[PDB]
Order: sequence, then structure tokens, then C-alpha cells
Amino acid sequence: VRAVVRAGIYKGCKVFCIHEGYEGLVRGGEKYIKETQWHDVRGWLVEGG
Amino acid sequence: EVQGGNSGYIATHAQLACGAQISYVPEEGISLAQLEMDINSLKESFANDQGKTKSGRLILKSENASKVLTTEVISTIIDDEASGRFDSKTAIPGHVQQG
Amino acid sequence: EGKKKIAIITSGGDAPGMNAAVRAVTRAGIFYGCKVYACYEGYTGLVKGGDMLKELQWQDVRGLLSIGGTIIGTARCKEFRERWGRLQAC
Amino acid sequence: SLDRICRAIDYIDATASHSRAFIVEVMGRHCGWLGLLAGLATSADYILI
Amino acid sequence: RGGAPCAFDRFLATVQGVDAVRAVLESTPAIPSPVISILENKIVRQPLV
Amino acid sequence: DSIIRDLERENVGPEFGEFLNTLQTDLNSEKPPIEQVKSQLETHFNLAHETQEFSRKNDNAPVDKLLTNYYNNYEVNVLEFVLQMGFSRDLSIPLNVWFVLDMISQLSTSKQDLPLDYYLVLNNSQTGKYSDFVRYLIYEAVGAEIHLANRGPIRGNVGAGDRKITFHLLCKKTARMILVGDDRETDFEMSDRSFVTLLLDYYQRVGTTKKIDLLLLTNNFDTNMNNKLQQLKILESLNMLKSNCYVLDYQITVDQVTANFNSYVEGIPAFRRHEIANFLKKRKTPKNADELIFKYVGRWNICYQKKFHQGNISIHQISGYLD
Amino acid sequence: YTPENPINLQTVQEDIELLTRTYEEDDRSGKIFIHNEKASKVYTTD
Amino acid sequence: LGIHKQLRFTPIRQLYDFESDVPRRMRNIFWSNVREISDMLSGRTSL
Repeated sequence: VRAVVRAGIYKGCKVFCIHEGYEGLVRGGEKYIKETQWHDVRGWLVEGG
Repeated sequence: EVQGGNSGYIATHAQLACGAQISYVPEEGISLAQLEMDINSLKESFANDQGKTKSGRLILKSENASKVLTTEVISTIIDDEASGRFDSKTAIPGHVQQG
Repeated sequence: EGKKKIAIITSGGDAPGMNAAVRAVTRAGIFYGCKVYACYEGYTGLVKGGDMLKELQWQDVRGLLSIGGTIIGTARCKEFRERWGRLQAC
Repeated sequence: SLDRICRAIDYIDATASHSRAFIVEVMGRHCGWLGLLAGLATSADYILI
Repeated sequence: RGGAPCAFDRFLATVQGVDAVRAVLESTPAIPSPVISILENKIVRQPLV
Repeated sequence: DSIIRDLERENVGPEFGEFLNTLQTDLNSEKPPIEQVKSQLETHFNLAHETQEFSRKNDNAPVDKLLTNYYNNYEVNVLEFVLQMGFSRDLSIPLNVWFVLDMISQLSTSKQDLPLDYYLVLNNSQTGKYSDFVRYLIYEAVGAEIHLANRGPIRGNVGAGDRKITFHLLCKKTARMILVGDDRETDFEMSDRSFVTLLLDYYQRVGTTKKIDLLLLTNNFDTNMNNKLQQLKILESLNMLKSNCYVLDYQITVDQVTANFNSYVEGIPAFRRHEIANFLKKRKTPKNADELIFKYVGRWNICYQKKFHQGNISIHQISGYLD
Repeated sequence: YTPENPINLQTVQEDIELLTRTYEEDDRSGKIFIHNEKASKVYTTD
Repeated sequence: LGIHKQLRFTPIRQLYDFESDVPRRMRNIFWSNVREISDMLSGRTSL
């Protein structure tokens, strides 16, 4: 996810993180579909799950 | 300080896996111009940390990247140039990396 | 000739530092946008001024601060004691 | 002693000029070794030993 | 008269030499022809006359 | 008085000294000296048409109120380290000076402001010989009768808020004095390429650690050395611009350098990454390797944001830094 | 090199540039740098 | 015996004579793209 957020940002496009996978995709809204920034995926390499 | 000798393979991959800001490799070497540019990057990086996650900063330096600009020398230059805005410390594990 | 032509002469008895003086005159002259000309063997070179008047380059005065006496060379005031000698020097 | 002599000759050589001759009066009553060796070391024109 | 100039002479000739060039540039017929001199450790332009 | 001699020695028009002789300031009145000089300028040099056309040829862009219209009273009165990167070749020197006074007055409305430091760089020869003229007018606009210097910064109070200003004119002459240690003779040739590195050398020696918050960019003379884009890529490289710095690029005539500028500054990280990268193979040659433009290349990871654009006059603000 | 004047990556690069530009003209030679023992705890004589 | 893009056996002759810094260096790299990406992800500016 860190890679997708940064790569997409670098290639000049808005990246949205769909929280709770398909549930988030079906329910929709700002609640599950949040716009993600470059600094928002900081140190995610170490993070598990 | 990174192992692997004249091969920059391990520092390249460790930079990707750890999220290091820079990796100094034997194939490229370390120029004073790049060192100054990279230090100014750090200066700006810390000036922009105001508000974001504090994840920490790494520079990976393969021992063979420079015989003159060594891990210890590089770090002292960072402190000199940082002008109290941040500090630099070395991490030299040694030829124990075998595992 | 676009620039200013400054002539440097070392005349009289030798004195250690004459070379340092020549090096400072030359290099400062060049820096300020002039052409520095050496006048060889004191006033004699100024009186018989032809091949005796040669230009000095920034590199010509290398290491002169540890040399002495003079690389321009010196000569006794003799023909420059007479008016016709000073006329020719002019 | 030979060193003292050569030190003087060296200083004499360290200058410019026509119509100039220089005399180095050397101590050494019986032998001409000092005169000869100074003459050799400093490539003197003429030695009186 | 021979040999390398001493510490002070190296300074004195280099400093007076630079000023000599300056004195040339800084000239006009109204300003008299000088002698680059030294007084209280200060380089001074005394009149040649 | 001593300045009027400098311009006649420089083969300049008497129109300048004639102005310095009629230049009066009644600092006892209600109108601030900045506007007294500003008014005097506009009426001695009849820049009426030049100010009108400068706007007209930029699609009625308010040149008089650029900062003013855009920012709120707070935003514009918070900007404290302004750095003007020379004059516009397209504008006359009297209009150029007027524009600096107008800018200064645009940053000094409120009497509830912190001090301001204004840096005006006269980067080429064609403008550099107007430094003392500029300085003398500044000396009067700020009214440095509070507590002029041959080499030094002008300190006064300015505008309608009598805001403390501390103005500094950086030029080849002040630079020439600095190097020869205030010695009388300074007539040695100084490259414009040499002037940037020396301006860099002073900031490094003074240990100055204040960030540029408003940058004035333009089309100077000697564009081979004093280019608009490269000028920015050096302040970007050296970490001299604030975290949210403003960049204003006023001009009239349109060049590739203006098109290359806007493309870089408005481009995506991948476009900037590559922009820098190309220039490097395309221009870095063994003979040219030493140059300041192959040491301080810019930062692709810096993110700008468009805030204004009214025909060839635009404002951009540093919105981010990717790391 | 003196304590009165700052020593850094830019100053050092400039010093190298001078030395480089000086040597690429030479054809008596041999150049020197004067380093004051107490000038920088970083950029030492060594 | 080696991994190439394929698990292949390469005769020592071609790798020693042509593919190696036989000398004191003991080592042309493949990881160039990995390098570009890690500089991209960290905002590094090269020269």
C-alpha cells in the first residue's frame, strides 16, 4: 500500500485507500474511501497486517 | 555502515526494505556536491517534519563507497552543517552481518 | 593597445625581497587589468630599450617570494647620469 | 668548516650582473682540502691552494 | 645581499608591491609621485621629491 | 550628492541626479515617505503609460496591488524576509525602483507587524550601476533619520504602519568592496556567474538561518548566467525558502525560460525528477562541470501550488516536500 | 584555513577548484595550503 | 549455476573474460531500477 500511495502520487494522481476492502467499496463514502497523502504511509514497511 | 565490499547490492536492497533516505554505494562513490545536496535534503526534511509521523531517518553507507568520506566523517559533517537543528550519529555493526 | 603598460625596474645593489616586490607588482598589475613589462638590467635596459623590454606573465613570477635578488637583473646608474641617456629612456 | 665556507658561497651565488667578481678568503694554513672541496661543491672558477 | 628574503621582507615587499600598483592606478598629475614607505607598521605613500 | 558624480562617470542620463536634487521628504506630514518618493518618481519619470501598458500587456493584472488583492491583510503582513531576484529587462529602471517601493508599501500596512528584511539583488552590469540611486531613495522612503553607508543595509520605518524595515542592496560594487577589504581601488572585472557564488558565500559566512517567505522572480539581463528557473533551483537546493514560501514571476515579453519555468514549478514529481535529470546530460560537460548549476540542481521532491495567474504574472506557493 | 573564516563542503569544493584550475596551467612548481591547528574540529589538516 | 530473469549454467570462460572485474575490485550491476525506485520513494535528488 505504501508503494501504491507513493508511486501514484509521484506519477501525478490522487490515491484513495479503500478501508475494509470490499465492505468499504460496497458501503462507499468518505467513511471508507479516504484520500491518502505521501506522509500518511510513513514507516509502514515495519507495520504488520 | 553497510558490508558487501565493492558490491552495492546489500545497501541498495536494505535502503528499499528499511526506508532509508540515501544509500551510498561503491559503484557511484560519494561526491562532496552530492553530500552537500543530501545534507540540505535532511535540513529540509526535518523542517517539514512539523506535523507528520516521526518515523526516523537513515543513511546507508557501504564501507567501499568512500575511503576518505567514512561513516564517522560523514556524520561529523552532518552535525557541522545541521547547525543544531538536528544531530547525526553513526551505526557501525561490523563484519557480523553474516548471520 | 587596450590595457595599461606598467614597467618594473630593479636598479642598484641587490637586496633580498626585490623578487617578492617584482612578483607583487606583476600579479597585482595583471589583476587590476594591466600588462606588466620587465625592464632588464636596471636603467641600462630602459636606455637600450628594445628586446630589453619584455612582458611578464602571472606564471613568470612563480615562487619569487623565496628567491632574491632579482630575475629582471640589476645595473649601476651610469648612462642615466647623463641627459641624453634619460632622453633615450623616455 | 667546509660547510661554513659553502654556506657563504651559496649566499654569494644567490643574486644577479656583469663586471662582478667575488673573493672567498678561506681559513686553513697548511692544507688546501677546504679550498679544493669548497671549489668543487660550489663550482668556483679559480682556487688558490 | 644574497639569499631568500626574511619573513618581514617577504611581507614588506609583497605589501608595498601591491600598493605600488595601486599608487599607479590611483594617480593624476595633481597627486605627487610617491615612494612606497612603511611607518608605524602602516604602509604610507611619501613624496619621492 | 556624491552619487550624481557616479552616474555621469557611468555615461548614465542626468534624469536620475536631477531627481535626487528635487527629492524632498516631509516626514512631519500624514502621507508616509514611501508614497512621497513613489509619487515623486511616477511624476518625474512620467511612468504613467509604462505602468498602464505593463498591466495591459498582462491582461489587466493589477501590478499596483499584486500582493494586496490576493492575500488578506494578515497573510501579506506576516511575510518578513522578501528576496527580489533583480529587475525585469522589459521595465525601465524608474519603473523597476517604483515597483520595489510599491511592493515594500504592499507589505507595511498594519502597525501590528513584526520587522521586515528586504533583499534587492542588482545581478547584472546594466542595473548594478543604479545601486546608490536605489539606496538613496530607499534611505528617504524609510527615512533612516532614526538611529549614508557606502556599503550597508538601510534601516527605517515604512508604509502606513511605520513598520520596521531593514533593506539590503546586494550588487557587484558592494561585493567588490567586500573582497578588497574596503580598499580605494576596486576596478577589476567581475563575472555575473561569479556574483551568484559570492552572494552564496556571504550567506554561508554570516551563518544566516532566516527563510525566504516571498520571492520575486523575473527576466534579468545576462540570462546565460542570471536565468529565472536556475535562480529558483539554487534557493531550492540550498534550503533557503520557507516551508510555505511564495514565488512571484512578473514580466511582459514571453520567452522559453518563462515556459520552462511554469512547466517545472507546475509539473508532477516524475516530470520534475526527469526535468532536472535531462538538463544534466544535455548541459554537464567536463569544461562546465565546476559551475554552480551542476552542484545546486533543484529539488524534484518539492511540491508547488498555483495561487494566481493573470497573463505572464503568477504566484506559486510551496505546498509540500516528499520524503 | 583559520578559525575566523568558515570551513564547509562549499568552501572545500572552492579550494579544490582553485587547486584544480591552478595545476591545469603549470608546466618551478609545488603548491601549499596553510592550516591553523585550531580552525575546524571537522576539516582538520588530516 | 545461476538465476537470470531462468535458472541457467553459464560457462566460466564468458563470465571471467567478459562479465567480471577479475582484478582487485572482484565484481556490471542489475539493481539499477531498484535504486531509482528507492530514491523515488524517499524523495532523493541525484546529480
